[PDB]
Parts: sequence; structure tokens; C-alpha cells
Amino acid sequence: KGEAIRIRSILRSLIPLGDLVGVISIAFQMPEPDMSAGF
Amino acid sequence: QNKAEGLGMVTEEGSGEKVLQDDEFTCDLFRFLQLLCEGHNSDFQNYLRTQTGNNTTVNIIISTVDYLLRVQESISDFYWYYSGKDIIDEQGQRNFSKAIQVAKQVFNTLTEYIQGPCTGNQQSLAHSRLWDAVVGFLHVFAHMQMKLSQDSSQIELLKELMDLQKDMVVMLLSMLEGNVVNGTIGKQMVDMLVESSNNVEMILKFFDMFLKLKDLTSSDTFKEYDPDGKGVISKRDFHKA
Amino acid sequence: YLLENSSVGLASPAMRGSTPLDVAAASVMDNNELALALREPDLEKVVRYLAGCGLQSCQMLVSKGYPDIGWNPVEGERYLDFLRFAVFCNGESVEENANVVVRLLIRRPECFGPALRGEGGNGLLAAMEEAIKIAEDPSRDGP
Amino acid sequence: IQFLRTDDEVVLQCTATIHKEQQKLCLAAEGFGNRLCFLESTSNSKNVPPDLSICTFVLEQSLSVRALQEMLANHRTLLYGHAILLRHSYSGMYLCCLSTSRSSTDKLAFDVGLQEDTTGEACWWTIHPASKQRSEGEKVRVGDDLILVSVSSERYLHLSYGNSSWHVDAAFQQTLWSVAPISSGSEAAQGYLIGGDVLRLLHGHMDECLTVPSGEHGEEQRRTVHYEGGAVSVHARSLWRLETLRVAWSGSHIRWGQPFRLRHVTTGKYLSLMEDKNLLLMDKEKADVKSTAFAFRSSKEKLDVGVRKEVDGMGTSEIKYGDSICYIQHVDTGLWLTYQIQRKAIMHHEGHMDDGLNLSRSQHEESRTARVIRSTVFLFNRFIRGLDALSKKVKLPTIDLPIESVSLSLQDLIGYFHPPDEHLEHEDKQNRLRALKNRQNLFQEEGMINLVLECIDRLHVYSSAAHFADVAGREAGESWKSILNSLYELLAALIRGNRKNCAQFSGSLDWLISRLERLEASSGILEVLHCVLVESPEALNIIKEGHIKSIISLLDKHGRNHKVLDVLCSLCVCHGVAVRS
Amino acid sequence: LILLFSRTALTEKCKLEEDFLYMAYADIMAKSCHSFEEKEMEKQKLLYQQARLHDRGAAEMVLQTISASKGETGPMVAATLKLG
Repeated sequence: KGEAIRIRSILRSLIPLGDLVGVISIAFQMPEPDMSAGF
Repeated sequence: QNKAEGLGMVTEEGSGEKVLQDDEFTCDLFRFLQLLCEGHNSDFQNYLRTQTGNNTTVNIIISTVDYLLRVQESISDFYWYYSGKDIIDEQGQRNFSKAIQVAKQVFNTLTEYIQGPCTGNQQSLAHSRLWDAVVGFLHVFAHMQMKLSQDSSQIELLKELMDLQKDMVVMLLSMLEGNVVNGTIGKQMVDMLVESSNNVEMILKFFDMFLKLKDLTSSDTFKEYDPDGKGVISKRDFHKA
Repeated sequence: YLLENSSVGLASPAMRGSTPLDVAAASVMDNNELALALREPDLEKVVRYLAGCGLQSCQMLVSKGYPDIGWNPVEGERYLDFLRFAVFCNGESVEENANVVVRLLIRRPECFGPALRGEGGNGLLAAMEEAIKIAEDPSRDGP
Repeated sequence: IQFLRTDDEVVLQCTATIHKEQQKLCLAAEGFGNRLCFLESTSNSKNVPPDLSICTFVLEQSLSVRALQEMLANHRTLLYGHAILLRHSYSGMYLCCLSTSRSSTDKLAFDVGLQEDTTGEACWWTIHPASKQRSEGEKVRVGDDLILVSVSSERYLHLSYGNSSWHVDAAFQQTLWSVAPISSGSEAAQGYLIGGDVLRLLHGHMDECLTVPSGEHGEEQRRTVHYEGGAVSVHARSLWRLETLRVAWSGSHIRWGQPFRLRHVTTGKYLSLMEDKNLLLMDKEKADVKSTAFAFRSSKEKLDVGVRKEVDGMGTSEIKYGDSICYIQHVDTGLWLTYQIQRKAIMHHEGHMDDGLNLSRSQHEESRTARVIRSTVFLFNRFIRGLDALSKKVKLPTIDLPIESVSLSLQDLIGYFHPPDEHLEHEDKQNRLRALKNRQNLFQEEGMINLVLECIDRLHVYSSAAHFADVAGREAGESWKSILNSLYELLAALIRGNRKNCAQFSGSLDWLISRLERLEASSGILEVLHCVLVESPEALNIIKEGHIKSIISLLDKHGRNHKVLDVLCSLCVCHGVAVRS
Repeated sequence: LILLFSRTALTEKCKLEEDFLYMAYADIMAKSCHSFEEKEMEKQKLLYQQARLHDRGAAEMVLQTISASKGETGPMVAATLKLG
């Protein structure tokens, strides 16, 4: 489907890959409980 | 619906009205209009064209031509969708039959509008968008009959197609009901023909094939070619014949 | 009818499972027939609500004391969850709904976050970094 | 009531309200050396003449969505939802959506430019009825706003708001575009004067075209018009372009007494009349209508102007193109043409007994060649001035050195001068060779070769690529050798093929041999020398012992190579004549 | 041979050049051509010969040669006029 190719290209232009890598790298805080707030 | 029937839903196309909700209602409405203007009722025909006396008027003739244009475009889109697979399924047959009936009723209503010397209605249809809808119908009918001649399981759909073509040409004759020799309607119709030059050519050739086949069958050598009758001709044997 | 008044019942943690939007989502959730029967008109209506909530904050939140950011995130998240239920069913993506959803989103980028929109260009990673900063700062996470 | 047809001239226009100021901008594109499309302010036509030549587009063909999909898988009116094919008039190139994004702010927005591939969905554009009253499936709107959507990119032809200048960019935002039927094409009649056309102004017997001085002197000297007879007629500096004052239907037939603008395609300046002097050429910035407006008259005597102000469509074909006698008269002062080779074109009311004018169609190839010459000389002049200013002074770090633009222009010009394939048909190959020879002759007459040598010298001033890189940024230094090679190939293409160009370049052959040992332009210089000595015996006649020893020294230093041996063979024997010395 | 002559004529050249081959073969082809029943028979024979040498582009060759003559009187022009 060429339309699917267009959609994938639009999403790629929408969201940079490096931004995805950065967000997937943003780690959590190991809790002595901690409240669920944060990433 | 095709994706649904491929995926295997429970309904199994129980309600197939998503493609044409109310064909019965559309046919009933246009049949009501046709019965209103059936007996060559000139006064009612003129009233529908323009509502004299009322503060505001609407042109039911123009609205009918617009609806004919819409249904023609829908049929053209369906033809384009089924142009590649070269096979017509049962659902396609049903949808085509419903579209043919609706278009036939619309054409009959337009004929009843333009019958007799209804100059106003004739000029309204001449100046309306009908000249594009008729060309589209000729194109789609030529291609559908070209595809339908090869197959043998869709003869009923082929006959419905030919009936709708007959109704269209009857509509054209009703437009030419009051044609003068130097007829503006005649000029518009010949312009229609030259715009649809190719399509009418394959239509005419398609008719010529069988019209010559009729005389081909009754030849003396052709008749003795099959002594027992019932098409003793093999395929190759009839080819050489 | 439910999508017309789906705005009510939002922005409330207790109303997470009780909202006209919630029942609308449950009426199509995990149902391929109904997902295919979904309609572009009300899908676009939901997208318009998403655009409105992404262009305006929450009056209730600002009245209570929550800080103003210019857009309401809770209603946006709820509408995004609705659209996700609409597009994804039984572990597969519905192309018919996905295409129209993508068309509506690209036509109106206001449905997106301000960082994602090109007007600000802050970026998704910077948006999450600023969200972390909001979490750290009590004033940023105002009453 | 008119409807747009296939193969008609259209202009895409948009209205802007910048700073509460209304302006009309038309979508234009240079084409040669600049794929990117921009906006030209078609408003304020009185103060500045708009350049519709790069802004007019022609609709080649329209297909429906399904028909275009089937075609990709494998005069007619336009319908809403159909995909059109817009072709630039002058360039002949095709409008599309370039994948590159010039503006970083316009996220998910691609630039709109010109491509020649003509097989991608991005080249086609779908029209849509922007007006809510109209609906899809109706006939094409005329002189009103519609919507253009890219077939593949699925982005509208959005107008990006430019603070300094509005720019077009295919984005996801609506933009209202108005069409303008410049010419319907079918109604055009051959042998009749047509607006927006280039032609020559000849006399009936004196036949001395209204020419201006060539690049031999400065543009201030070239600003004067005069009459020169002989070979000057075929030169590209004897061409005048007519621009109709009105913007819509500018391709209609020119009527008697209709005002118009005369432009010199070679220099790009519009002609104007001041009462205190004769006709002079000035740039479009100061080309007011009251001074640049001229009209054709059938008779020398002046009659009242009772003609229709604006005729829609092509209109009546009054003035014929086949040397129809006419007299140019200025609308303001109402003077007439006067003459008294080198003939001064005096502008005096009594005129002369014999002032008939003949209109010569020239050629479309000649017209595009002249426009290419003008664009290239402009680009080369600005590049040379910037490079010289940088080399001799460090006053202004901001220098107009369009390295990428000049590289693209050089590649396009090399492709333009590329010799035809020998495997084609005989007649087609002969026609292409004739066209190439004509282009080389026009370039020589306009003196592009000397400018090429000048910029080559300016580049050769720098010692090395790293040196020029530290002088003028890393990218320019990286592209320095590429530009040098492109210039040398261009010069070889210009001089190769004909004998006159080689004969003229024989005088400059000494500089080739002087710079033969640069070790970076050696291949280009050797190719140029070979292609000039194979053609011109006169060029070979002035080759001396020092030059021959220099060639042999090049062979020794750069190692064994058969190109040097071929050059030596050409020196030894040429045209079946042995040079004993 | 006719295509060879046609290409020679179409080749760009300032002045038409004498070609003894052209003269000889144009003369040969011209000389190749040339009671009611016998008049009709000789008419048919003439049409046959003209078609034989003509369906191969002789008409186009003659037109190209005359065009390339550029209004210069010459024996080549005389030969091509005799062929025509």
C-alpha cells in the first residue's frame, strides 16, 4: 500500500528517532516508598 | 463489507444496506413523480419546472438531473473498482442490479418530464448537466458489456445493462421529440457524440458482432455444417467455418 | 448521542470508569464489526473535542488552583484513549479508521501537544523533561 | 463564463494582507539553476513591471484520482478532484513537491519545486472547490480561488507567511489560489501579434534592428538603443519582449493603440522615453508605466484612441506578425520614431517618411537561450564581484557567493550544451547539432566565454582548495575544484563543435598553456587545448616551441598519459596538412 | 542508395558540392523511365517504373536536393530537375 508508505513517512517526519531514543532512555527513580509521580 | 466478510464476522452480510440504504424508497419517490407527470400533463410538468404563483420556486427537473449525475458517478466508481479483477461476485451483482433499477427509474422520470412538446423541460435538460451523465453512462455501459460478453454467469446483469441503455436512448429520443432541422438540441447531441466518440464505437461494434452472427448462422453451408443441429460445430470447426 | 456530551464527566480521577466517553469506548472496544461500522462524522467530532481541549486549559482546574498551561491534558488523554480503542482491536490495526484519524490529525495539529506542534517546536524529549521539572516543583504542580 | 481547458496558460495567484496592506503574489520559478519556487508581487504593476515569463504555467493534462492510480500502476475541461500537471512555460520543467524542507519552522512541510522525472505522484496536483457553494464534479472555476493538494505528499499548496517575503511551502494548511487564463491556446492564430512574445523590430528596407551595445562596453553604454545592420540581426541582443500592462489574459492578440512594455531579454532592462533624452533602458525597479508604455499605430499621423480598454479572451487579431507596418508612439508625449551601420534612433514627433516596422518571430529556442544567457551573466557577474571583493578586501564578511546555486547552474548549462547522441536518427541528430551550434554562436556573440575565463582566473588566484576554504568557508573550498572542473567542461563545450569560437579562443590559448601545470585543472586545460586545435588550424598556427616543450614537460611530470600523445598528434597533423616544424 | 543521397542532401553544408556518383546515378534513374490499348499499356509501364524508383523516397530526395541547392545554378540542380 503506497498510502501506508505515505502514512509512515508522515509519522517519521512527525516524530524524530533521536527524541524517541531520549525518551526511552529517561530512567526511573528506585524508591522507603516513592509515590507514582514521574516518568 | 468485503474486508468484514473476509475476516469472518457473525452478521455474514445480513444488513447489506450500507451500499444502498433505500433503493425501494428512491424508486418509490421517482415513480411518484413519474405518475404525477405520466399522462403528458403539460400543466403539472410546467408547475414542477417552475412553481408559478408561489413566492419561491425550486426546479425538480434540475434536482432530478443532479441525482442522476450522482448515481452515474457512483456506478462509474463501482465499475472502476471491479475493472481489474474481471470477475463479478454475487454481492457485486446485487449492487449492480439495484443501481440499474434506480437509474432506470430516474431515466423514466426524466423521459416523462420531457415527453411531448415540453419546450421548457427540454431546454432545462439541454442546459443542465445531463450531457456529462449520458457520456459517463455510455462509457460505463461499453466497458461493462465488453467485460460481460466474455463471462456466462452474469447474463441477467448483462440484460439489465442493455435495458438501461435502451432507456437512455429512449430518453435521448424524447429530447429530440421536437427537433428542428437546425436544432440546437441536435448540435448539443452531436457534440455529445463526438465527445463520446470511442465509447459509442465499441458499442456499435458490439452490436454488429451479433447482428452479423444472426445472418452467419442461417447460411446454407453453415446449416449443413451441423447435420444433427444443436451446435454440432466444435469450437475449432466453427472457427474455420 | 454519547459523544455529543462526552465532555462532561472528564477531568475527574473517580470518573475514570464512569463517563459518556467511557461507555462510548466500551461500546466499540474489542469489536471488529463495530470498529468497521465506526463513522467519520463522529470520529472527526471527537478529534475536534481533542483540538479544543488541546487549545484550552480546564476552568475547574484553574479555579481550584492548578497552574495554567494553555491546554487541558486530562481530557486530551481521555480522547486519545478513545481513539486508540477505535483504531486498535484484537491486537490489530484497523486501516479504515487509522487512515481517517491520521488525516484529521495532520489537518489539525492543534490536537497535538504544544511541544510537538511546530509553533513552539519544544520537542517531545524536552516536553518530558519539563514534565519532570513540573513534578519536582510544587508550584509547577500547583493545587 | 469561460472554462479552463487542456493546454492553456494559467497563473497561480494569492492575496496577502501583510501589515494590513493588500498585495497580490503569483507563483513563479526560475527553473534554470533554481528548482525552488517563490512568489513575485504582481501588484504595483505601474511602478514595477511584473515578470510573467517565469510565472506563467501550462496545464498539460488532467486525470481523475482512480485513472491516475491506474496509470501509475501500469483541449478538455478540468473537473474537481482531478489531478493536473503544471508545467513551467519558459523552463518547460514540471511543478512538484521536493522532498527537502527549506523552512525548519514549517514542520512536516516540503518545498515546492520543479522536476523533470514526470512519473511521481508528487508531480501531479489535485484541484478542489475551495468555495463551499460549489461542489466536486462541477466544471473548473475560472478567475477565482480553489485548493491545490499534492497527490502523494497529501499537503495543500500552503502560503507560508514570510516576514521579509512571503514564500510558498506545501503544508497542511489551506491557501486560496486564483487562476488566470493568460491564453487558451486553441483560439491563438499564427501570423498575428500575440502578447507576451519576443520578436525583432526590423525596418522595411534599412532592416537595422533596434540593437544596443554588447558586453564590449559597460551597461551604462549599452543603455542606449540604435540601429545596426548586417549580422547583428541574428544576435541575441536584437530581441525585444512585449509585456501587456494588464495581468489577466496577457497572451491576447495585441491591438492597435494598446499600451505595452518593451523589455530587452539580453540585459533584462525595460525601455523608456524621457523627453530630455532618447530611449534608454532601466531596470524594473524604476520602470514606471508613464515612461515605459508604448503602443503600435497603423499610420504615422495621430488619431483619437477610442478602442476598447480591455477585451476579454484573445480578442480581435488586429496587428499581424508577418512584418505588419506599425509605428511606436509613447502614450505620455505622443512622439514618433525617427531615423537618420550605426543609425541613432531619434524619438521625434514628425518622425520620418519611411518608418515602417517588420516583426520577426525569431525562435523559441533563441528566446530561451537569450534568457539563459541573461541569467548566467547575472549570476556570474555577482559571483565574480563577490569573489574579487573577498580576495582584495576583508571589509564585509557577508559576501554574495552562491556556491550551490552556481554549481547547479553550471551542471544545468553543461547538460544544455551536451552534444547529441550519435545513435539517434539522422535527421534528429542533425537538428540537435544545428541547435547546439546556434546556442554556441549566440553565447559567443554575447561574450559568455570571456566571462567564463574571467571567473576561472578568479578561482585560479587561490593557490589550493584548503587555502580557498580557509578564505571563504569550508563548503566553498570543498566545492572549489568541482566548480573549476565544471567551468572547464563548460568552456570546452562552448568552443567545441564550431570553428569560429576556436578561432577567437586562439588568442586566449596562451593562458591555457601558462596555467597548464596547475596539476588540478590540467585535465580540463588539456581537453580544451585538444578540442580547439582539432578544429581551428589558425589556433595550431600560433603554437610555439615553448608551448610544445611545456606540453612535453607536463607529460614528464604527470606521468604517462595518452591524452598528451593525442594532443601531440593533433599538433603534428591537422586537416590533412603536415606541420613540418 | 536513395537513403544515402537523402542523408547527403540533409547533411548541413554551406554550398552544395559536386558529386559524380550523384550525377551518374541520377542520370541512370532518370533514363530508366521511358491504339488505345497500347497507349494504356505504355501508360501502365511508365507508372510502374515511376513507382519502382519512387516508393523508395525519390521524391523526398529530389526535394531535399533542390532545397540544399539554395538557389544556385549548377549541374547537380540540372540533374535533379531531370530526375524530377
